[PDB]
Order: sequence, then structure tokens, then C-alpha cells
Amino acid sequence: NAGVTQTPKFQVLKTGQSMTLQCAQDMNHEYMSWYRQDPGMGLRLIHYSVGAGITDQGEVPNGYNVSRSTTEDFPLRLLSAAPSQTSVYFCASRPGLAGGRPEQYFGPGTRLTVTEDLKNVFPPEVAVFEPSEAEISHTQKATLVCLATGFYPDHVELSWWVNGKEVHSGVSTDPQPLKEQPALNDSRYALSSRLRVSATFWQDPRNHFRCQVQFYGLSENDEWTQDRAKPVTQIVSAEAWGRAD
Amino acid sequence: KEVEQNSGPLSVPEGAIASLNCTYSDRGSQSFFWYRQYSGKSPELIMSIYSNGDKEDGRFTAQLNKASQYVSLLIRDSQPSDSATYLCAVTTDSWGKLQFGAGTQVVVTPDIQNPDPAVYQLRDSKSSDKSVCLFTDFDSQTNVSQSKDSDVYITDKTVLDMRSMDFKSNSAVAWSNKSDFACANAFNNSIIPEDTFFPS
Amino acid sequence: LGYGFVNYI
Amino acid sequence: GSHSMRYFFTSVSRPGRGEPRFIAVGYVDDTQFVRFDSDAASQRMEPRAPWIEQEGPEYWDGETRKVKAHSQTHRVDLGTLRGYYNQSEAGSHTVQRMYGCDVGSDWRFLRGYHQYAYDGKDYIALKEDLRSWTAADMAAQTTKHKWEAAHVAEQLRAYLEGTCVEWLRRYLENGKETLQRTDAPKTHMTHHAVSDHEATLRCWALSFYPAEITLTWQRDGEDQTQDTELVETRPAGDGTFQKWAAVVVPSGQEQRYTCHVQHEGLPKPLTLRWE
Amino acid sequence: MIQRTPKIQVYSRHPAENGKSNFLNCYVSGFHPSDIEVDLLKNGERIEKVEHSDLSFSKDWSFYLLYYTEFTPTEKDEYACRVNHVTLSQPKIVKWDRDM
Repeated sequence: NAGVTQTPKFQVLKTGQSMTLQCAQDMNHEYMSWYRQDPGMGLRLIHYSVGAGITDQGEVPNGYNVSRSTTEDFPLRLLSAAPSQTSVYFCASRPGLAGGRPEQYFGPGTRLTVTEDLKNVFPPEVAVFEPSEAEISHTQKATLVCLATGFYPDHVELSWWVNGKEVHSGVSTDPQPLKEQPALNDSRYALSSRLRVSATFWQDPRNHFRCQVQFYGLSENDEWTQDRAKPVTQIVSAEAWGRAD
Repeated sequence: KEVEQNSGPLSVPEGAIASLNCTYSDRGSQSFFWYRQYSGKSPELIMSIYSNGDKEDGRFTAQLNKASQYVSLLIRDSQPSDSATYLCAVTTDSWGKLQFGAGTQVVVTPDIQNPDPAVYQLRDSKSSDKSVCLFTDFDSQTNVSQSKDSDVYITDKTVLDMRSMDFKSNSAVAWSNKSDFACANAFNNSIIPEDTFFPS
Repeated sequence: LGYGFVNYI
Repeated sequence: GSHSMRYFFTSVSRPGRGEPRFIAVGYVDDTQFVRFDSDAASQRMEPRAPWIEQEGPEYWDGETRKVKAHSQTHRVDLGTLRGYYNQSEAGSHTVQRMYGCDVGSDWRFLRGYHQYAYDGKDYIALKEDLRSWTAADMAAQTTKHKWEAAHVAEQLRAYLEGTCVEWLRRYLENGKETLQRTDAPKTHMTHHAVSDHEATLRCWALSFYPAEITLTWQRDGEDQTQDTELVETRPAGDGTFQKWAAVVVPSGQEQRYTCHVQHEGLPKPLTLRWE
Repeated sequence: MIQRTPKIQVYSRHPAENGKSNFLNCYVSGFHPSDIEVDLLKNGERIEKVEHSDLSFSKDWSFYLLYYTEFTPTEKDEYACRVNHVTLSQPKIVKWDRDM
């Protein structure tokens, strides 16, 4: 009833660091697989295992390591991280010989970024922009936009908060963050969202609007010698207030 | 290329039918699947089919033709939240690898009953170090095109849904910084409609 | 062509 | 006429001597076309008819992989059944499974079937409706409930009405000269006096395909299975078959006794009284 | 469990004429369990160059197996098939009859 779970959602590594991706399953399935997904060339199979105790390689095994002591868990180990291991990693599970309908269910995935220098890690700046007076006076509706800019890696989550509570009920965020620089591969990212409200909802100064951006960055275990603040996992907000104009 | 799929992207307006195909190349194949993958998350399984003919579940229908080696998926009565990429998967047996196609990206566009294309200038409420141009309330027929110049950042177009008017509206955002930059010349390299409202 | 989904007793 | 494709699987446990014996065999009508034996050299599904060798690398790779899974389930099944009936680890037990389909002379789906035996007696079978199961006892009742909950029948149904009949048709046309032939039985008739008062008439039917044949013995129209000795139809080993029938005849009567041969190679159901 | 004794037929592929190449067949059928010993004998000696079929079974789950060897029959040479199975208190020897 929990299906395939996996851990963690996001991850940043320096070249050479080790990590292990956790993956678990609930349904007494024998066949479990690990994949990577990449923009240009689809889902690719890394390693897989058709029962407890045993495993074999897929089409891209190199640099990844795996074991399966118990039928429940299928951990994937990256012993020494390479900048080409940057990817989304999906755990997956089928009944194999065990079961019913032979459908393969996927886990929610791990997005991993591997960088040569972790001085490249940057949190976002977040700004909220107030609805133009012209829009109120043409459509009687009010668009607030949120810019989150200047961050690396592309690992964020955006949410809008009004008067205490989170709203989904009138927002459109970008599906992926933009690269600010199509030059570098360590280039920083930006993302936008829109919040639309009615003009009389905007005009009431009782109303508080807050754009929330969760960033996933360094750990507290991470060494930081820079003069800059250590770019840990953290939330940055921007806000505006209703305006009687 | 074991499983061959529909190139893409595929734009269909709301209420219409998206038909997706794929072709596989192993006659002995016995299992056929359609996955739905929203941007930034995991493939979710939506339809399994095991025999020739049609399977219907809700707004989905898969067809199988084992003679032609052809799996398809129709989506009647589209919602804008069907926008996603759709992967077909094919297998031979419980121990056979699941063969995935590349995926067809399907974009469902909103009915915008009467467009009101407009570019607004949004003032920063803090401060920050920029301002924002918002192209909004334009046509589902209209594409926004990005950067010729290096410093101008334009997002791709997305749709919001204000669930009170039932007001869908398209929007797109352009911002920049260290230049001579206003909202009049921000979508100059995009084919914007004749009657786009520019306030002064 | 054999059956692709044999299960346990 | 009708045609069928059937696959036969046999697993036998070997206490003290390691992994079970696994033997798998495929037929179309009465012609073995594929084999797997866990003790043979190759570790693959292997061709047994000329017309199936034309199938490529993918075909054999998947057949091999499938039959290795069949082997694997049956190895586990022997341990489950032994648990189910609380039997010792010292004994050698047997699992048998048989599945496939019949098609009509139009070549459309006629029947599918899937049965299972433990130590040579019925354990569980798909009913003709391809939806429900007959479980032969209280231990198999468990398996039935397990397989009903896990929708096994629906999965099988897809194969039996679908893939099974699709691949049969492909085989029937790939081996046209081989499988769509009909070889009429060469007849022969022997008589040897046993002792003075008594003689034996013996009806032969040789070189025939396929194996289904009927020979009956008869006086004046009334058929006589009170004296009849009928052997089992037996392979000649070249692809055809052989059978004989006999009676215990009081000698001097061998003109009013008739032998009745029928087979789908025969336009007319043959009579042969002794010369 | 179930125990059934094999039916044994010994016979030739073609009509037997002396001096002419042929096949001698021993077909054991109707048996259970599958563990079975089958040798083909020439003048009492075991013949080595003997093939058998892959094991299959009938509607009643009983097994059958055909064992076979390429021979040239003569007047003097005696051919038999020797079978062993748990149902048999001693192994069965079945001589080839040429009109059977």
C-alpha cells in the first residue's frame, strides 16, 4: 500500500564523493530495477535483480554498484561520483514470478547533481512583483509574479501562500527551471510562477501574499571555507501586501 | 531501436482527442503498457493491455494489433492536466526487460473564448535589481519565442486556472537587467497578435 | 510460443 | 481438420542429489517441435522439427528465458507442495503442467486448457470457460483462492485465445508439407493358428499420420470388444505411427469377421476380412 | 502418490527383412513415476548407440518414452528390451517378436 518508495528526492555531490540511493517496495515483488533518465536518450537500465540474493547488469552499469540481501530493498551505490552521473534515477519493481498482473511500478525518483567544485552551489534570490496598475484597469484581475533566480543546482520547489494558507487554486509555475547561461554546465538557474487574483482581492490590504521556494543544497556535514554563507538546504521567501490603490 | 514511438510534441486543444501510437519489433511480445509522466516526476502507469482489440478505462482507450505490431492510446475529452509525456512499454515475459519507447510529449491547450492579448510591466515590491514583462491573456494559437540576445530571459508559455470565473488564461514572462529594456520590445522576436494591448 | 507469465503454486 | 499446440512440462525432485529434473517439450498436433532438458548440454530451448529452425535469435532467446522461468517456478512448487502435504525431504515427487489450444478447420479459436498435476494426479485446472478453476482437494483450494485473487486466469485467457492461436497458425503455415500432410495407413493382415481348435486374426495399420485411428473387430455388423486385443498406438520414429487389433477366433469362421479401419487419410472407412 | 507399470512394446520401424538396415524400437508407456531404466539388448549384450525421445505424458499424466537404435536384422541375432521401474520386482525382459 506504499508501493515503491525511494530516498532521497534531491542530492548534490562533489566529484569523487560516495552516496547510496535507497529503494524499497511493499508488495513482495521479486523483480526490481534501477534506471536513469536523461533529456536526450530516454530511460536507460543500470542494474536489475530477478530475486533476493541475486543481481545482474543492465545497459549502463559502469560506476554504479548494487546488492539485494532482502526482497524488500534494492540500494544503488555510486562509489565515486562522476559529472556524467547527473540524472534522475528511478527505482522500479515487477512481480517477476511471484504475482498477478505483471505491471512495473516506478518510485518517485532521485535527482542528483554532480559538480567539480561545490563552490558552484548557490541558493535562490526570490522576488515578488506586484500586479501592474494597467491590468487591474483593463481586466479587473491581478497577476502577481515570483522570480526565483541565481540558484544551482536546479533543485527547487515553489509554492504560493496567501493569508496563512497555501494556494493551488489560481497559480501557474514553470515546469522546469531555465538555465541563465547556456554557456556553462555549472551554470545557474531561474524559475518563475504566476499568481492571479481578482482586483478587489488584491486591493484589500488585509491580504498577505508570500512566494515560498524550497532549495536543496549542501548538508550541515559539508565543509565550508568561503566568505559566503554555506548554501545549505533552506527556504527563501519574498512577500507583498494588498494595496489600496 | 526496439520500440518506435511518435515523434512530438503533440498539441491538442481541450475536449479533443489525442491519439498516440507506437510500434514494437519482437513478434513474441505478450505485454503492452502505457505510462503517463508529468514533468519533473515519475512515470505513472495508466493502461495495460494483453489481447487484440480495445480496452477502455475512463477517458482512455488502448488498442492492440499484434499482427501489425502496433499499440495505441486515445484520450477522449482532453483536460489541460493531461499534458504530459506518454511512454509505451512492451515485454515478452516476466523475465524479459521492459522495452520503453522514447515518449511522445502531449500538450493540451485551453479554450480561451475571447483573447485579450496584453503586455504589462510589473514593478518590484522590495527592492530587487530588475522588472518584469508579463505577456498575458493571449491566444492558444500563439507561440512565445526566446532569446536572440544573451541577457534577456523569457520563460515558456503556461496556463493558469482561476477556479471562480472558470477563467483559464495563458501567460508568459520576460525579464532582463543591465540594458535599455522595456516591455514594448520584449517579444519582438515572437509572433505576437496585431491587437496586443500595450499601455504606456 | 510459450506462455510468458508462469506463476507459483 | 482441427489442429492443436500443446506444451508439456515435467519436474521431478531429486532428494540428496540437488536441483530437480526439468523437461519441457512442445507439440503441434503429433509433432514435437521444441525441447528443453535441464540435464542436456545446451541450456537452451532447441529445435525438433525442420520448419522451426528458420526462427531467429530473438525467438530462441525468449523461449529459453521463458522455459528457464517455468523451470524455476516448478522447483519452488515442489517445495511448496511438500510443505502443503507435510511430506518428508527424503522422497522424490513429481510436478506436471500442460497448456495449449485447439483451433478448428477454419483455424479460429476452439478451446484452450491449462492443467496441473502433483505426483501424477489432478491438482488444479482451468475450466473450459477460461475464468475459473477446479481444485482437486483441500490443499489445492489454497492455490485456487491464491490464483483467483491474483487474476491468473485472465492472464492465461489472453495467451490461450490470443498468442497461442496466433503462433499455432504461424507454425501450421511454416510447416505446410510437414504438418498439413495426411498419411493413410498401409494395411496388412496376418493369421497364425494358435492351437488346432483356435486361430488369431490380426489387423495391422502402419505408416500413418496423425495418431488418431480406430480399429474395431466385428461379426455380422455387431462389433466385438469381448474378444478384442487392441494395443496402444505407437510411434514408428520417422514421424508416422503404428497400431494393431486382434481377436481369438474359432477357426473355419474367418469370413464373417471384419476389421474396421478409420483415419482422416481414408476417404472410405476400410473393411478387411481374411483372404 | 501414484504408481503405474509401463507397457512395453518392442517392434521395428519398417517391416523386417534380413540383411536390411532398419530401426529397433522399444516403446515404454503408461508409466509413473518417470524414473525408468531402459536398455536395448543384442544377444543379451547392452547396445550403446541408443537414442530416446524427450519425456512426455498423456491425458492421465502417465509418461511415455520411445527408445530406438539403428540395426540390421538377421536370422540368428536375438533382440530384446530390458526395462526397470519401481513397480517391477525384478527387471522385465521383452524379446523382439518380428510379427508383433
